[PDB]
Amino acid sequence: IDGYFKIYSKHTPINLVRDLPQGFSALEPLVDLPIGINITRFQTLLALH
Amino acid sequence: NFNFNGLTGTGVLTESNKKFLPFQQFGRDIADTTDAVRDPQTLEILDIT
Repeated sequence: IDGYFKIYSKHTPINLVRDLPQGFSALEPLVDLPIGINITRFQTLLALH
Repeated sequence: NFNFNGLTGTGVLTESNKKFLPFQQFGRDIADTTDAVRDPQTLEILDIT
C-alpha cells in the first residue's frame, strides 16, 4: 500500500498429513520495499524439468 | 537535544541492549513516547530518558 509492499516469512515443522495445526505463526517483515505500483491480480510460479 | 533522521527529542542518550528488527526505526514504550532509537550513521540502539 503506502508505497511499501512488505514481505513476511516463517518456517515450521508439521507432522500432519496436509492441513494446518493449532499453533501460532509469527512472521517478521523481510524487506520493506518502495513498490508504489498496485497489482490487479497474480499467480504463483513453478519449477519443472 | 537530539535530532535523528528528522526525529527530534531531548534526553540522555545511552548504550542499550534492546535489539531491533532491521527494518525498524523507533523503539517505543507503553505511552507511545519515544524510548529507544537507532543511530543511522552506525546502527546502534540508543536509549532515551
